[PDB]
Amino acid sequence: CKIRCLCEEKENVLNINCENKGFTTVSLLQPPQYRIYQLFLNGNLLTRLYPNEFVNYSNAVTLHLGNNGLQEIRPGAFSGLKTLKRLHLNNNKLEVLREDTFLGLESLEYLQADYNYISTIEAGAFSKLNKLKVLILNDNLLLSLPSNVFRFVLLTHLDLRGNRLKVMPFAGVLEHIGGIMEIQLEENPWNCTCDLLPLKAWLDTITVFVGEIVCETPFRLHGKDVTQLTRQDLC
Amino acid sequence: ETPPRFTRTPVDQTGVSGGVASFICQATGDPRPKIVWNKKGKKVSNQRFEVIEFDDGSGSVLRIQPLRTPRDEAIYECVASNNVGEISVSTRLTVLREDQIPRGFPTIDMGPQLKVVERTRTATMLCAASGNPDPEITWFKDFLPVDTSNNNGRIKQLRSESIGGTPIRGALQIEQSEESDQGKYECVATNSAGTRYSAPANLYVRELREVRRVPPRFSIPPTNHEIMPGGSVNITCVAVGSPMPYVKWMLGAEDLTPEDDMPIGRNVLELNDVRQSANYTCVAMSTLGVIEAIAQITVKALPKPPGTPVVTESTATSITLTWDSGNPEPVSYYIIQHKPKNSEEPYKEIDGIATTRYSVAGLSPYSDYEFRVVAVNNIGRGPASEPVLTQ
Ligand SMILES: *[C@@H]1O[C@H](CO)[C@@H](O)[C@H](O)[C@H]1NC(C)=O
Ligand SMILES: *[C@@H]1O[C@H](CO)[C@@H](O)[C@H](O)[C@H]1NC(C)=O
Ligand SMILES: *[C@@H]1O[C@H](CO)[C@@H](O)[C@H](O)[C@H]1NC(C)=O
Ligand SMILES: *[C@@H]1O[C@H](CO)[C@@H](O)[C@H](O)[C@H]1NC(C)=O
Repeated sequence: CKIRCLCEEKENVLNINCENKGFTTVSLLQPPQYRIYQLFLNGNLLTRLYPNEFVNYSNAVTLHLGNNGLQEIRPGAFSGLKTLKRLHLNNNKLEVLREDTFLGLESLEYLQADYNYISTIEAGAFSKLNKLKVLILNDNLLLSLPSNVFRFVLLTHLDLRGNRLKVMPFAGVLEHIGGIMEIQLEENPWNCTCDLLPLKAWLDTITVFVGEIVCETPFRLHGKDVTQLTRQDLC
Repeated sequence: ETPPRFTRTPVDQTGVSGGVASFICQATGDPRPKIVWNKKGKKVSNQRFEVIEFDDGSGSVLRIQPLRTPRDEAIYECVASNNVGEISVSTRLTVLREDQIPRGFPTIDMGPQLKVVERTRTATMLCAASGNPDPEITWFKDFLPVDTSNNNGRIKQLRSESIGGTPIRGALQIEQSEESDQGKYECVATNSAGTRYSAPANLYVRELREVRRVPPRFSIPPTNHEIMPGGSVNITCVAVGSPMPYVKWMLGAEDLTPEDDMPIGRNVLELNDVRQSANYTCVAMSTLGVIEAIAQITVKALPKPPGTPVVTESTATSITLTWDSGNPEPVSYYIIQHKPKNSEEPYKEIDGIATTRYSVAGLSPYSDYEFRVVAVNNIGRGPASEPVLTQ
């Protein structure tokens, strides 16, 4: 803990702040083994995460990996993170979410991966993550979302703002959603044609929804909030 | 020094087996008092009983979960003490079985849910509870009661107001959320029959996401062109920004790009069979403004025939020529043609005469010659000039 890192005994758990110390590897520091804790690892230059790099963090509640310039997660890196609940992967350089990337977790219910350049998620990526309830993926490169990604989880918060989405189909992607309390689609290149109807329809059936969905395409419907729009305005 | 004095005393509770009961106790005095929880004068010690202190040190909440009956049914006492004095207060816990729950005992119809709020944004935890009589709703966070006594504060509780054929609505409204607001919230419904807890609901605090809006900007501003009459050319225009801007082409006032088919972020104007020069405006517009940038198409005409040369200075083996460009547009340079008068061969050319004067040297003595002037700019080689005869 103390030598190359700063630890604050918080009221409930232990806060370990190894933020911004320019670590390229997690080999150096010995975490506590029986005490529950949180680990801040922002601002540390590691290009990649290696298989089974994390193994002795049996009991870590939250882990921050932002501003690390992460490029890849070799198959099953988080091998030992048995009891991890909250994970951040923000502001890095990740393009693909392999289906076996999150191998280790059974207990995780929070996942933040914003600003990361993700162009294509794979379908089975979030499978075997039953406990997951929060998924944050805003400001990435998502053109389209492989069907049945969300079929095995029932999250309540999904943030897809600032991505590169033009259409979102009911069959597969959407039928699993609907159990959500919050969803965000705010800054996306929505192409408002009849081909965008399912989403629209699904937005009436869904409850507890808040947010704006403005037509990027076409010029006629530019700026118009789809929720305000009608099925005839679209055909 | 002053002896202890209670500012908050616990009240008798009737809970349901498997559920939760909490007792709250707070005291003041000088020095600050400590609090203990007893049963029958012996300090409580049980895996299901936990005591959670207030951060200020004023009190403690004794929480029992899961409730067991008759196990937990009892009188408990809160004792506050310092070296100046001691004070105690008793309270009763009752625990009912689900199969002897009365009609009217509060129910949780809907409970607070996992919620994620951005820092500085408002978070609202919600609860719907019903019962007979219509119950009061209070809130616990991380096992301590929520304080909303101060109506004038950051955390507010809201009314329903009067229900009704459905349950009573309770709202816990947390303005200007901060990391410390993160935690495990439970809503609690209480009436004269007893007390019921909701399932817990976690609140998460995510770092504020700021919508990066950027007014339009000519990523690729159109660059000017000059070409020969008909004459094609592709001029390209590119705009960027958030939101992404529509790009149209204009010829002065008229729109070239039809309105209902108008590209985003990039528009390349295809110009065919160019006839005359033209200023061409390119307009990019977002919801955050309108910018425009012109493209200078011009039609250049390769040189006219130069104005006939004149003999200014003639020597036995040299002949100086002074002419006019014979052009409206700048002439990049001139080429002089020379040959003998009775000669019937291709003209000998002298190149690169950047001025309208040049001394052709190397000529034979007493020999006639015929001279011509050819103009050149960037476009092409203009026709020659009407010849001058001399000796
Ligand atoms: C984890 O601890 C085990 C204990 O022997 C050790 O062998 C291993 O190298 C450690 N790995 C890391 C990444 O700390
Ligand atoms: C928008 O949708 C129409 C038909 O649905 C399609 O022809 C067009 O290419 C789409 N535009 C974009 C930018 O996706
Ligand atoms: C303009 O672009 C079109 C599209 O490919 C091309 O066929 C044409 O040759 C281009 N003309 C010029 C002058 O670049
Ligand atoms: C084009 O605009 C320029 C000024 O930018 C002006 O001097 C010129 O006369 C114009 N020419 C034509 C053909 O519109």
